[PDB]
Amino acid sequence: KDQEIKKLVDQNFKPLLEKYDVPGMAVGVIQNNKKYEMYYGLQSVQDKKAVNSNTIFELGSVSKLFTATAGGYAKNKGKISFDDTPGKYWKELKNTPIDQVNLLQLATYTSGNLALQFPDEVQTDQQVLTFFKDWKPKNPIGEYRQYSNPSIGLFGKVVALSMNKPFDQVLEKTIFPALGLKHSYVNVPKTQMQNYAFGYNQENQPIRVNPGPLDAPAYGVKSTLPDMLSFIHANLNPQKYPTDIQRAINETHQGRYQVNTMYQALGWEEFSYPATLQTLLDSNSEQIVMKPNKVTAISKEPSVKMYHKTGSTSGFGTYVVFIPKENIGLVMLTNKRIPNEERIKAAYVVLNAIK
Ligand SMILES: *[B@]([O])([C]N1[C]=C([C][N]S(=O)(=O)C2=[C][C]=C([C])[C]=[C]2)N=N1)OP([O])([O])=O
Repeated sequence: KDQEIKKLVDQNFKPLLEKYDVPGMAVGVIQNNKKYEMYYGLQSVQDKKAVNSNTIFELGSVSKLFTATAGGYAKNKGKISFDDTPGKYWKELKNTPIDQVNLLQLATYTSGNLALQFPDEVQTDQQVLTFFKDWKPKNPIGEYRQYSNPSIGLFGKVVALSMNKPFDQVLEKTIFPALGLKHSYVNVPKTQMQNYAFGYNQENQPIRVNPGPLDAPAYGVKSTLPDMLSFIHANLNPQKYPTDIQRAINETHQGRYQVNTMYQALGWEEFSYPATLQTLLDSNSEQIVMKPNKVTAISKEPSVKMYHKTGSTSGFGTYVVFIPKENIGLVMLTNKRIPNEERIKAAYVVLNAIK
């Protein structure tokens, strides 16, 4: 029956390459502790270099899952509390209005006045500090979700301060090794540059992500399909992992609040399983992703849960999804963006057909 996984992935993912003119794709499934890796197309059109198990892709927003894990790790080590405010760690923010927002509210986008992106003019360390010092509340703190790079970027910066190391080193020296990841990076080293895919924009031009303010915690991790399968494996089966990372992983699975059928965990989106296709698609609707939404307390605590997260950079699309009770998960990495709905639907069909 496992002979069907390749066929399902071919039926559901492979057509997206032609449909969206995507040069390269890697799709992985993990089921019952067995990994299946499917590679398509080219990591570099100009070089005619094939996608394979060494290919490094930009994860975009899926990077937020690592930030959340790093936060869970620091919390379980006693380095932070989710009730603390940023000013406890970034001294220059002490006694400023942003110092009334707690770390959980930053991590889960509920400061009430932070948009998807910083302003284009905000670039340097100094401009970032100033942005946060000048910050003033809008909506009541904790009450409205607006998905935000700055919000979780500040979260990540505070996590790093609490661990007395720059955020890149928190991931590369502490979190990635604890997860057993061998080719995951904030900064891809010279010795791996040959493995780094080009991304391709909507005009099919090769592109890679540009440096930006607090980029690393928001959208700055790069990884391979095998490493992302290992990450899903850790999420499905944390028992094998060191206690510290185990608690960190568990921390990311805890739903914090609800927006109808979408529960916001740390980094991860959470849903009741089984979830309808429309539930999973609407989690990435314009309304949820781009606009403020007033949240509620979790009322229905799902007995059986599933989690997902999309990610995009200019030249790359990512989707990761796992379902603990079914012991299954899927990762899709492309070096061109395709609509979220296609990613989510393809994964839905595959995981349902294997279930
Ligand atoms: B995260 O990666 C956060 N995220 C996504 C975006 C949209 N930028 S983009 O989709 O990469 C893009 C770049 C260039 C052009 C012309 C269009 C779109 N900004 N921050 O991803 P999600 O999936 O939204 O959670």
